[PDB]
Amino acid sequence: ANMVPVSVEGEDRYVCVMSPFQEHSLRTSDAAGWLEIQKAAAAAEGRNNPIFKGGLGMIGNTVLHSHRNVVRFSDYGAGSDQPAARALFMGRQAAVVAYGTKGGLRYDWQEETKDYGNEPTVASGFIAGIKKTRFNDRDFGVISIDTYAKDPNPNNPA
Amino acid sequence: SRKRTAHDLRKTGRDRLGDYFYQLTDELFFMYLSGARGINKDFILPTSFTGYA
Amino acid sequence: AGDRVSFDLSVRLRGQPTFGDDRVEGKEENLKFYTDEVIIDQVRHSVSAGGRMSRKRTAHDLRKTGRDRLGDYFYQLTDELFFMYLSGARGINKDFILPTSFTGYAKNPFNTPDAAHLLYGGVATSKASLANTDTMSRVVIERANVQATMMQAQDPETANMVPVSVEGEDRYVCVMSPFQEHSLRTSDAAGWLEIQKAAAAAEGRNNPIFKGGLGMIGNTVLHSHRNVVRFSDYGAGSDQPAARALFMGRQAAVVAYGTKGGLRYDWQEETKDYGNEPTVASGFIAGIKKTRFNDRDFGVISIDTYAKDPNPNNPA
Amino acid sequence: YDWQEETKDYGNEPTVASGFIAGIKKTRFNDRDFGVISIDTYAKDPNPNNPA
Amino acid sequence: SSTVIAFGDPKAQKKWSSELAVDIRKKSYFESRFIGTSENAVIQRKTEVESD
Amino acid sequence: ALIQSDFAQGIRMTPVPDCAGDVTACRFDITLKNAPAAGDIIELGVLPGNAVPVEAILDVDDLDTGGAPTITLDVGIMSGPVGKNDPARTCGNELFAASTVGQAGGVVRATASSAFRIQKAEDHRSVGVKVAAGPATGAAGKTIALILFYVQGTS
Amino acid sequence: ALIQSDFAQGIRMTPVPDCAGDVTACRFDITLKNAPAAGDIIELGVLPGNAVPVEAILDVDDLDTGGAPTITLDVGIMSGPVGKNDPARTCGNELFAASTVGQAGGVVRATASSAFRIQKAEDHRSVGVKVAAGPATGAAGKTIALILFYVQGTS
Amino acid sequence: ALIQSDFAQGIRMTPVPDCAGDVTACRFDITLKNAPAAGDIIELGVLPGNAVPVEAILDVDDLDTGGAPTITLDVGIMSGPVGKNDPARTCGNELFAASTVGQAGGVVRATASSAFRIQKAEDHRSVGVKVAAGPATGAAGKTIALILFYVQGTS
Repeated sequence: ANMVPVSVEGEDRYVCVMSPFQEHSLRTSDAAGWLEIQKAAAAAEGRNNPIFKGGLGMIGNTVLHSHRNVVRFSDYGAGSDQPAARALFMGRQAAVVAYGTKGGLRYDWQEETKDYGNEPTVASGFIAGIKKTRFNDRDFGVISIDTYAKDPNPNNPA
Repeated sequence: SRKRTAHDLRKTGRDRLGDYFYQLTDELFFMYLSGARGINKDFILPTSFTGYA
Repeated sequence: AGDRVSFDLSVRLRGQPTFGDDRVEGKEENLKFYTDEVIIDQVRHSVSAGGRMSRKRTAHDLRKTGRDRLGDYFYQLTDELFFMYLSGARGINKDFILPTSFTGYAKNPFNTPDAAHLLYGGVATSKASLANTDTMSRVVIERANVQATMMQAQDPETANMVPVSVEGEDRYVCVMSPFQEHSLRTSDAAGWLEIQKAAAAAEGRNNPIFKGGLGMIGNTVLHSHRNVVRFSDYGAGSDQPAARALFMGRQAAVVAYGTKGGLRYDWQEETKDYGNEPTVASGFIAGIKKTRFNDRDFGVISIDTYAKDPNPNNPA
Repeated sequence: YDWQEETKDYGNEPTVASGFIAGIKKTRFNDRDFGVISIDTYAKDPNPNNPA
Repeated sequence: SSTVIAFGDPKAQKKWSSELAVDIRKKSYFESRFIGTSENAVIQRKTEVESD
Repeated sequence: ALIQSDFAQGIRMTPVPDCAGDVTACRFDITLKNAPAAGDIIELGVLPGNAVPVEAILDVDDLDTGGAPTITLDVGIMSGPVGKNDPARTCGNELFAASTVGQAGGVVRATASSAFRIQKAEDHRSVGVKVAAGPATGAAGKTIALILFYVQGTS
Repeated sequence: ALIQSDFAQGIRMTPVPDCAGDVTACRFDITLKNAPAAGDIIELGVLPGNAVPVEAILDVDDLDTGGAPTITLDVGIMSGPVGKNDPARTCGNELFAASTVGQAGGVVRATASSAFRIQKAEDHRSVGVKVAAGPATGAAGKTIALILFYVQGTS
Repeated sequence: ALIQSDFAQGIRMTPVPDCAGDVTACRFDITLKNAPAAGDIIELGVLPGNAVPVEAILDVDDLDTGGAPTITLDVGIMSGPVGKNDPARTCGNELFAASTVGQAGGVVRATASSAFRIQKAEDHRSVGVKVAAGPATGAAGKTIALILFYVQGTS
């Protein structure tokens, strides 16, 4: 089933999500073409280009974003050592959630005193389920872009 | 254990649960939309995880 | 009354939630707290507008000049103390007042940044691997931004660095040794010249190449200032210069002034030798520490590039 | 005293619990007691019939 | 000599600060923008079991 | 080497008893994705603050495969903070003195006289296995897991 | 002799589970003064009214330092109320019969089938230890301790 | 060339007495970066305005080691200004004519009669160590420490 653009940004654009390792790979390499096009755009409009003032602009008609909690694998590669990531490419019903409590997500706060007033306890939880929509045996609305994203700072303990 | 500290622990506990569930629900979304739990730390759920319902 | 201040950090929760209908009245979190101490001390100095004859063989009164010199001296001393703690070590910086063998202020010692907050220029892994290609470049500050973002995603024990209200809103400030700025704006491998030449193609004479210093790069307001620590023992066989750019964000360091309403310079006056050598001495009561919760510092990433004296005619 | 009442086993056994928050120490400056002299005399109970 | 209270002497008072430093929450991505009840949403929510 | 394992960290939680004398047990298990060496400290689980072990059951798979095995596991309280990773922390022999469980897969319960006399402490001490004898020829990804019953409110 | 522990006198406390089934344990211990002798009864502790043993753990020191030690501890339920000081009170051999522990340090657990079959009664029965055989020769400050697990809502 | 210590450059202040004939001391020291050589003039510290030395204690840490050491120190008062980097300033043998210390680690005291006969001059002057003879092998990082006693009001 063909994907459809989602109207969460602008009007009918695919939304693509990146791990900031891949963001750095785009922003600091001449081989990831983003630098050339954005240098040209900066020449058209200076001190407002994404080179100086933030994250990536649109490449094609796909709004590009970056977020920390994007899955990163450490077993890809011939020797099972090359780090890698899995950038998403979302659109329309990428996944559905059944909240099953009431209109919207409602955390159920509860307070219980363990011992005669000693040790007050605050406990809460939601009752909801998630799944990525899979019709037949193929995904419906997500394209898992799966690149090689190395730690740009080798000093990190990892 | 709360008289040995001027910072009330009940209000901080409530705030920490709020942010913890915020972080957990976002993390769960990104886990399911990507189709795998990687070797990514900073995740509440462990390395070896396969669904939750 | 008290010579120390203790402040607390409340880290996040890291426990696995209990799915299903499994009872959870027993398994409960234990909130973890972190602490750090700022010790106060007294720092005073004395200027000597000395001599009764020495104040007559000169047309200028010397007491007023001594007072003004003391004011300027305390100005630059507090500034360089700030840059010395935010950088974590003393190098060979010669204009600094304090001697090259400096270790502490009030037993709140120098703390070298860990492996997580220590970013090297180019490709490098230790202080003994710098070379001529590890100069500070646009790539390096972008790596600093990536570290400031996914520091937790690599170390699950540190804390997020968050921006400061500089210029407009929410930008990391990156202080720079004035040799690193030259390495950027006078080299093509640094990568700053190409993008700023494009910007100049957009704006004629207001580009940073012609009419000022460095500009923002990825929402990272770059500044340059003299008082940035500059080492001289880096390199494979030592005797290679270096620097420490500071990548600041919120509570980088704490200051505990020991007198009411901020630091108060109290000048004390005493005269020696039956009325000769009038001397003025003053000093503040303060103490400064780089916030180090757990064993991982909290606000600054120390970019540790290689920066050489541009003009070799300087006296060593 | 902070009286606290709690019921156990579906309300079968009502219980009362309370307790103060306090600590007691004899003033011990250096290693010498500040204001107490303890006298270790011989205290033999006069009556023998008293159990133990 | 001269009195020195020195460092680490049980006379040396210490003041604890009341302000809390908090490791702020990671900014969530899948906010209310993406999650919607309509067809045009990256994350759809199904209200078929919220009340049944 | 100090091997942190889930329970010692904040990942998996150990339950407080609540009430007094209520026997409480959790299973502190480790998947040793490495081969035990001559000297190791394996921080299995967290004995929660102000609680004493009443009964300790050591469940362990086969650690040694070579002939005439000599692996000995010493289970004891290791003093320090809850989960600070330093090699300075050292355990003792309280819940177990010198266990034969390492030679072949099996379960041996607490039989030391001093196992049941552990004293209280207001902070979360940790329980640590030290392999006090040579692993010999053997070992792989295996499991060691003690099941200690601790009660709060003891006197 | 009726050397009674702190629990019998009520000085210390014995726990009661709130709900039916919660295994509860308290360490019944006495630091007995003098020496063990033939026929003395040590009243270690009291199991609460509605309660049956679920597992009994007895740990002792060396209650005799001699050649060919022959001390045999017997523990069981006693007849009279908890606090009444009457030598006309007898124990049984229910939890441990001729436990033969005390010649070495040792730790012993319930072995006889009658240990787990104890019947409940509404009043606070008292668990006492009787030294059956002779104490061999010599023991001054060695302690005897018994740990009981009991549930309250058995059927 | 002139190797300046912290005292000459003005980084580290030097003490002056506030009384007539009040003995004042300061540890004029320098840490030697690279190795000493023949003809090296080390400007240790500044002698204050009207003061004259009254006892000088020189201590060095085994400058040359090696074998058959030949090093010999020579300290005195330089004619130049306080801290000018002029390589034409000379050192006289006023205090120590030939210290012969630094051949082996040790401490020597002023012995030549000229040490206590220095005349006052209204301007500051810099006390400078001159290595008269080149050192065998030599060492880097060894410190030169001069302890100078001066009185500020002599006649």
